[PDB]
Amino acid sequence: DRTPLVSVLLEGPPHSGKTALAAKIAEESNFPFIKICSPDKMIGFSETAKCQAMKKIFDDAYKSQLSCVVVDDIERLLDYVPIGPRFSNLVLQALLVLLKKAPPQGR
Amino acid sequence: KLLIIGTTSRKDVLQEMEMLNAFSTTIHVPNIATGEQLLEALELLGNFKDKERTTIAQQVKGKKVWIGIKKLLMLIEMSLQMDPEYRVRKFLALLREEGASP
Ligand SMILES: Nc1ncnc2c1ncn2[C@@H]1O[C@H](COP(=O)(O)OP(=O)(O)OP(=O)(O)O)[C@@H](O)[C@H]1O
Repeated sequence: DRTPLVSVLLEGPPHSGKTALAAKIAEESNFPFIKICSPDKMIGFSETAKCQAMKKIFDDAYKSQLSCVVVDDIERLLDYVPIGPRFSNLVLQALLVLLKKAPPQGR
Repeated sequence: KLLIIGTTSRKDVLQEMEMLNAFSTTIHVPNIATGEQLLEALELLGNFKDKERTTIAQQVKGKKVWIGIKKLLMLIEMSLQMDPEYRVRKFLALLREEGASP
């Protein structure tokens, strides 16, 4: 009850099957609310559209009582590339903020 | 079911961008690298006849080559515009000048 918000990161080399395991864990939770925010549903979106979609999903999660959410392929969610490097600062700031926000009491 | 084929000409750049991981395999397309292959190509195209082919053979059969087919067609076309008795020499000069740099 003292820690309403919890986070965890799955790490590994490529072609290891991280997404499958994450999905399986989420399925076994049996929580009322489950959602997956994959980058392949937002092909061609600019930065603002991505921010808004993520915000909407997280609000919907906030509405319910207890929830679990999955975020996969972070390095693709914010456009990373070794040359440069280059990426979207806006999305990084959005994620850094959202990871430290607690939902309304009792949830 | 879907199949995707992709073409390129600079593998290393794609390697740096971390793109070769996406593809499932790779295939290599080579150039012409021997006198026999060049002579066979000429014969198939049939631009140069027997005596000219023999002359070209004696000139080139004892060396190595580095050229692409699409460039070979253009070289032949450029050569053909000269007079009937100068074509072979100009063709050989162009082939020499192109440079190999394997
Ligand atoms: N023991 C296992 N653990 C996880 N996935 C497994 C296992 N055995 C078979 N699979 C299957 O392997 C696939 C897992 O590949 P997946 O795309 O999830 O990996 P990935 O690390 O996300 O790949 P990429 O790094 O390219 O995004 C799925 O089809 C999954 O069902």
